[PDB]
Amino acid sequence: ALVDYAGPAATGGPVARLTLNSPHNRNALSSALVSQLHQGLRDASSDPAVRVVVLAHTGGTFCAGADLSAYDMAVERAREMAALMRAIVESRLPVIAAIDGHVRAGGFGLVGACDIAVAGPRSSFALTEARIGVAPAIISLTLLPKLSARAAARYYLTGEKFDARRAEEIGLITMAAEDVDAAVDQLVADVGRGSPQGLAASKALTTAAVLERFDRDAERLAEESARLFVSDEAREGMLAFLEKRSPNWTS
Amino acid sequence: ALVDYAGPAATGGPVARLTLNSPHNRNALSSALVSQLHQGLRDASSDPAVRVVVLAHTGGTFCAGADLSAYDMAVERAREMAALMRAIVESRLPVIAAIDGHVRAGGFGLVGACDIAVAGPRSSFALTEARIGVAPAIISLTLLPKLSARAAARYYLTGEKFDARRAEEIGLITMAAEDVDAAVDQLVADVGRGSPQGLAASKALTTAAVLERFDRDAERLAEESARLFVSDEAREGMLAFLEKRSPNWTS
Amino acid sequence: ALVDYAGPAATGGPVARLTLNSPHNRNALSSALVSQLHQGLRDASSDPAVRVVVLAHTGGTFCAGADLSAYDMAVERAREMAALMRAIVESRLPVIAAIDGHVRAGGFGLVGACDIAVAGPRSSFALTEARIGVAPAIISLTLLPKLSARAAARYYLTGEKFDARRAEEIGLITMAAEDVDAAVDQLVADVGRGSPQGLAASKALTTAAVLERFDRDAERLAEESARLFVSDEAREGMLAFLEKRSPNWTS
Repeated sequence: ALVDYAGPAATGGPVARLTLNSPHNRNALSSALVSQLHQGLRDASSDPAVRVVVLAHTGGTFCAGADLSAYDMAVERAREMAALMRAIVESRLPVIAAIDGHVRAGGFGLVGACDIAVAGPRSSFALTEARIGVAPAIISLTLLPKLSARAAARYYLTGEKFDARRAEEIGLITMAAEDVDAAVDQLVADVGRGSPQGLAASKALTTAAVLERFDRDAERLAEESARLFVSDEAREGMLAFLEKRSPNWTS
Repeated sequence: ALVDYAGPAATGGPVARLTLNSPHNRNALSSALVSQLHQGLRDASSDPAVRVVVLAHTGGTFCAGADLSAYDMAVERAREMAALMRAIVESRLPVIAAIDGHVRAGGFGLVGACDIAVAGPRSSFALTEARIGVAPAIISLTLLPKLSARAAARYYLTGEKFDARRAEEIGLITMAAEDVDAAVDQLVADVGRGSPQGLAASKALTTAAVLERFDRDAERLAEESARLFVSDEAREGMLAFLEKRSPNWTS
Repeated sequence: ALVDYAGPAATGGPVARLTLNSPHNRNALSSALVSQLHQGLRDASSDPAVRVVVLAHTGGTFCAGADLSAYDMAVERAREMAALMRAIVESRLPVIAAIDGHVRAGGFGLVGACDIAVAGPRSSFALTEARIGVAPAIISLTLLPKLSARAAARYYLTGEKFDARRAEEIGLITMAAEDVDAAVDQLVADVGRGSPQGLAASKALTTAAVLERFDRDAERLAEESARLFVSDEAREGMLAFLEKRSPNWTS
């Protein structure tokens, strides 16, 4: 449940690299990891020498989503997800995701939150929420303004699995790259040429609409996420996945 | 002026297929057909065994649009168009268009309304509204949030004709397929794996913005659609098409 | 600081061609040029025989942006930019950009404002605003509703330079063409087949959202554009470009 911070003295550039390092649960979104990510962004922003952040990961999974009354707990998990995403969106620093592995559930919210997102040949993406009786409610806050409408409907509904070239095609990421590290380094160079003020303002232009969306919908989507989480359809839906069988609405 | 309903016992899956079957006017949007489509969606939703709907058609035309004071009539046609589209958008069921033939005018509103839309090698699309002195007013309710801005402006203005690969490119449909039936069956399988609640909620996430658009603009767009319909430019515009000549603003 | 007007008697079609003809400052947005562009659109609209406008240019640069208390001046430049873009968006006439050369800064606002934009093999595009301590504030009014979200974030932040095929890919222009004149002539033919009323209304459908954006943000973005312009980071940022060195936040 750890996030590694590496600043300009370590990166050798005007860049902070925050690396998700929780391989035991495949980088799941534990509260500890969340708080450490928050602290990472705080430290990054606090350093006048940093002009960009890279959100990297270890292991073959970028982020698999959350880990585990029930409703209160669920609605707070949703809220913390939202708060984190918002933290990324609100930052004066452009944030670049370096992805080379699987992304599921909340992982999507993280990717959507980053201003730039690059993904490599090992990556995979699947919105199987509906398959377990729920919906990608909270992650919609950063998914819906970046995905083409057709794509969002399609993958939300089909729950099918897709690669990096597809994710680029649909707006989920900025670009598919065979060498993620190289691509991200190039991007870091270019962005790094921007002035702190210029970059903050340029980003804020692009995030104003997103933040408007948070303001209007975040609490609503948290409460729905919880209602769904506690429902019986989701119970059966999760049991079926654990028991490795098919859920009772499908055979 | 008929729509065929085929339920799970007939489809052999958790799917209802509503097939537009009005070849005499090439599947035009008569009031009867409209009411029957409404009833089809009502029956589909009413069946707990149905988790998805396919909107299919017979003949080489998916939908050619409407068939035929004048203003009152026009504004009610517009309103009925809107109501139908809204019925599709509001449904708890994901709706998939299976298209393999021509789409014109209101047909566009139907395609735009579906959550997923697949189109085959026989398909064609043209927004010739401006050519006859009118505009695609009411269909904008589902076209504008799904088409890329450049595409919408372009084809709205040029009235040029395009194919399925292009329609996929611009957001008008989800995917171009050589074998529409196969593609749609695959999609039906995948979506069908979703839970009723999960699918309804996942869809509602994607349609909230659309429905907001209906709330704000539907009546406005109906009244404009009627004003345009009754205007003299549209009269001349329609006469010219009937008389098979060029309209008086073009040679 | 001149714009050439050529009407239907000259064009030989239902088209007015406004050609940016200010090669001494590579078609920069001087107030004179701005007023003449305004007058060009006014004359175009005034001519019942005109159904479309082409915004063309001479020289290898389409538009390089603006030319040159300080704050008052900056905020008025921003406001005039906005007013011009709005003039284009509000017009009853579809406006087509014919681009074959460089586009920078405000040039982007012009391209974004046109309903249709075609660009040739000589074209280049770069948002280096952040590089000089500023942001593409005012041009966001027409850029943000037409660019894919990922693209806008990327190029706003990286300031990297891109070509016509890329600009087409991201929504900045409608289409990349090897022969711009031919492409634009074809488009002009097709649009020209539209009725004046039909075209005005069809366009207004597509611009309603844009104009809403102007209403909400234009003044805000002007004031921010000025605050940025007068800041010290932008001073250093501009000096560095003039002195041909690297700015003090980059080496």
